[PDB]
Amino acid sequence: KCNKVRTVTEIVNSDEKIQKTYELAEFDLKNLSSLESYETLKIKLALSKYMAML
Amino acid sequence: CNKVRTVTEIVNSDEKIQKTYELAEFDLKNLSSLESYETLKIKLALSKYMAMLSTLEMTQPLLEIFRNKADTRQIAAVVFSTLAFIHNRFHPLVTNFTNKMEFVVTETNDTSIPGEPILFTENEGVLLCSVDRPSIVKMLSREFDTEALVNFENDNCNVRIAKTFGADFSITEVEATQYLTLLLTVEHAYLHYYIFKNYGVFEYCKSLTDHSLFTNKLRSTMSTKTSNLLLSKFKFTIEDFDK
Amino acid sequence: PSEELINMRRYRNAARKLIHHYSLNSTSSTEYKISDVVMTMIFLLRSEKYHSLFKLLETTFDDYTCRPQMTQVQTDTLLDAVRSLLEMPSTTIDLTTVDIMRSSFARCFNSPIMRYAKIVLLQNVALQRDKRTTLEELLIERGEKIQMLQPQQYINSGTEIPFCDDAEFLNRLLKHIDPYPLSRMYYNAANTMFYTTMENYAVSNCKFNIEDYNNIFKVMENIRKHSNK
Amino acid sequence: ELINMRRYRNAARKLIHHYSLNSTSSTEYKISDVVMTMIFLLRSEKYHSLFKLLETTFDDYTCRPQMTQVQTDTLLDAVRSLLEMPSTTIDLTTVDIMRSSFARCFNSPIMRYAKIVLLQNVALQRDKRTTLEELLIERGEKIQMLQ
Amino acid sequence: IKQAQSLLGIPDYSQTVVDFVKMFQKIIFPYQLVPNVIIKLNNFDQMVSSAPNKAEPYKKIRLFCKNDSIAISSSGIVPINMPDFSPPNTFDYSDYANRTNINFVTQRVLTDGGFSSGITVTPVKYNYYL
Repeated sequence: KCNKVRTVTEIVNSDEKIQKTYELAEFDLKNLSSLESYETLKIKLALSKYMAML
Repeated sequence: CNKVRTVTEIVNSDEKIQKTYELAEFDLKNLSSLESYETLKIKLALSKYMAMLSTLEMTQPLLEIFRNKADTRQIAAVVFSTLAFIHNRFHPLVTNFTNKMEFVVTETNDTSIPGEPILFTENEGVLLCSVDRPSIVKMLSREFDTEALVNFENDNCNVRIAKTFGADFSITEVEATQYLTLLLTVEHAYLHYYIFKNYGVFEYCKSLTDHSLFTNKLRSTMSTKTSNLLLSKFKFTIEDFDK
Repeated sequence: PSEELINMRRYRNAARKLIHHYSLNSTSSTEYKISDVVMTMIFLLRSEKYHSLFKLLETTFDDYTCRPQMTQVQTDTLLDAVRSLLEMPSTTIDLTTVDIMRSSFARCFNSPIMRYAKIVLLQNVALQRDKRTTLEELLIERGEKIQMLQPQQYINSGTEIPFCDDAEFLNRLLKHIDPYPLSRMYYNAANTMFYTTMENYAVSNCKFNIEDYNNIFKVMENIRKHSNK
Repeated sequence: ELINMRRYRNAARKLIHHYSLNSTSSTEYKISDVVMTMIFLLRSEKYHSLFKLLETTFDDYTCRPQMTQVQTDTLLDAVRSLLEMPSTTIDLTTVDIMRSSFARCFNSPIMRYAKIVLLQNVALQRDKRTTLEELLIERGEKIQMLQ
Repeated sequence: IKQAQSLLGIPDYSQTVVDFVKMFQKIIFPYQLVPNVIIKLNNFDQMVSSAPNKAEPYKKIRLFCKNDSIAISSSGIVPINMPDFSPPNTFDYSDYANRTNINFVTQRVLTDGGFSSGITVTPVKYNYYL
C-alpha cells in the first residue's frame, strides 16, 4: 500500500494532457500529529478540571 | 577513420585533383576554445559575486568577521546575500520571497551536526535556519592552503601536446579562492532547501540520510544549465574501503 | 664537530612539514620518507623541551591505544609549547588535534611494514566512548535542542536585493584576478571541505563518509544526463 | 632519565643481530626500533664513530672515504661488542651490504592520506553541438550595435 | 596632523601646528608625562625619530624641566643622567607575569566577555623608579 496516487489533466477538446503523482506519506503523518496533539490537550484539560475542582 | 577525402574536376573532365585531411586538431581547437571561454564565464561570475559582496561595508577582512563571534548581524546578512545570488543564478529573475526569514548561529560542538554546517527548519510557523560558526572557522583554518602543485595528465602526444602550443583594496587571491568554499557549501545546502521546499519531509528525511538518490528528483528538475562542476574527476581510491 | 653538527634548519623545516601535514592536514604533498622521521625525533631530543612532548609520544611504543592520562597543569604547558614550537598563529590548536597526532604516531610504528602502503587510516580509536553510535540518535538529539533554541536576529526580510554596476571597476578586478590557475588552486579547497567533513566528528564518527560523498560528484554526471534528457 | 637503557640495548641488540645475520632486512620488526637504534647510537659515545657514517648515508647512495686501520679495528671491536656471540667471526665488508639495506629501508615510503583525482576531458562531441540558429540570434548583436 | 585635526573639531583647518603643540605643552608638568602626539613626532620622521630608516626608537626622549630632581623619559620618571634603566632591578619576578597565571586570568577574561578572538594581555614593567 505505497499508493503513488496518479493524476492527469486535460484541455477541453483534448488537445493534450498532463500527468502528476503524489504520496500520502506526508498527509497521514500530519494527521497523526494532529490526532496526538488533540487528545493530549483533551487529557491535560481533564486533569486540570479535576485538580481545580478539588 | 575520418581520413576525409576531396576531389575536384574541371569542366569537360579535363583534370581531376585529390586531397585528404582529418578533423584531428580541428576538434582540438574546438575543445580548446570551448573550455577557454567557459572557464572565462565562470571566472566572470565569481568576480561578479565577489564584487557584489564588496558593497557591504567590509570594515574588516572576511576572516576577521567569523573570528569574531560577538556579531550575528553581518554574518546573517552575508549568508542571505549568498542564497540570493545562488537562487538568481538558478532563476534569471531578481526576486524576493516569503518576506520573513531568520537565523541562528549554533556555537557548541554539542549543538553541531555531522556533514552539513547549515540546516533549515522549513516552516516552524515560518522558515528558519541554523549555522555552525565554529565549523566555519575550522574551514577558515586556511594554513592548509598552498598553490605550488602539479596537475594530473594523460596521453599528452594525442591529448595534451597540442595544448602545449598556446598562450586601495587591491587584495590578494588566496582568500578569494576560499570564497569558493562557502559558495559550494551553500550550493549543497540550497539543494536540500529547494528540495524540501518543493516536496515532502519524507524526502527531507531522505536526502539527509544520504544525498545520493536525489539525482532522480533533479531529473526533469534541473534548469538545463550547469553549475560549478567542471573538472570531471573528483574522486579517490575506492576499492580500498577494506571492510 | 659533534654529531649534533647538523642542518638543524633542515630538520626544523621537515619536522614542521610533518606536523603541518598529519595534524593540520594542510595540503597535498609527497611526505613519503620514513628516513627523516628519525631526523625529526632527534631534532626533538636535542632539547628537554619538546622532549617533554616526547615523554608522551614514547607511549606509542607500547602500541595499546590507551586513552592518555592528563596531568592538567603539565598538559597546559604541553599545549603551550606545542603551538609555540609549531610557530602557528594560535589557530585554536587544541587537545583534540594533539590526540589526533598521538593516534597518528600510534598508527605509524604499528607497521613493521616497509612495502608501499596504500593505507589511509582515516579512523581514530580514541573517541571518548566505548563504541560508535549511529548518527540517527544525534539527528534526534541535536534537532531537539535546536528547536528549543530561539532566533538570534531579525531580518527585515522585505524586498531587498543589492547590486553594483561600475563596469570599469569590475574589469579592473577581473584583470587583477587574471593570473591565477584557479583550476588547480581550488581542488585543495574542496579537499579542505572534505577533511572538515570527517574532522566534524571525533564522536562515534560516521563510517559511511565514502560513497554518498562520491555520489555528490556523480551528481555532475547526473547533470550531464539532465542535459542529455 | 626516562630512557629504559636496558630495553634500548636489548632491542637494538636483537634487531641488529637478526638484521646483520641476515646481513639484511628484519621482516618481523616494528619500525619504531629503527628510531630506538639511532637513539642508542646518539646516546652511546662508543658508537658515534659509525653513527657518523650512518648519518652520511641517510641520504642516498653516498660512498664513504678511507678509514685507517685504527678506525676499522675499533669499528669491528664495537660490532662484536654489541653482538658478543660465539657464532661467527666478523668481516669488514659486510657493513657495505648492511649499508645497501639501510639505504633502501630508510628510502621506503611511509604512509598516505587520501588525495582526490582531478584533470580529464569533462566532455566531448558526446554533448549537444552548436547550430546556426542560435548564432543568427547572437549575431543579431551587430544588427543592434549598428553605429 | 591633518587626520588628527579631522578627528578633532576643525574650526581652522589653517591653524598652525605650533598651536596644538603649545596647547598640549600646557599640561606636561602637571601630568609629568609625554604626549602621544610629540612621541609620534620623533617617531615618524625618516631620521630624527624612531627613524624607520633604521628602526631606532632607542632615541627615547629624556625630558627635564627647571629645578627638577628627576626627568621624564619616553617611558616614565627617571633619576637624572642615567641610562634609562639599571639591569639590576626589583625585577618583574616571574611568579608575577608567569605564563600560567597570565593564561588563567586571560581565560577568565575571555569567558566573562563571551569573546572569541582578538584578546591579548601583558604584564606591566618598571624602570629605575617603580
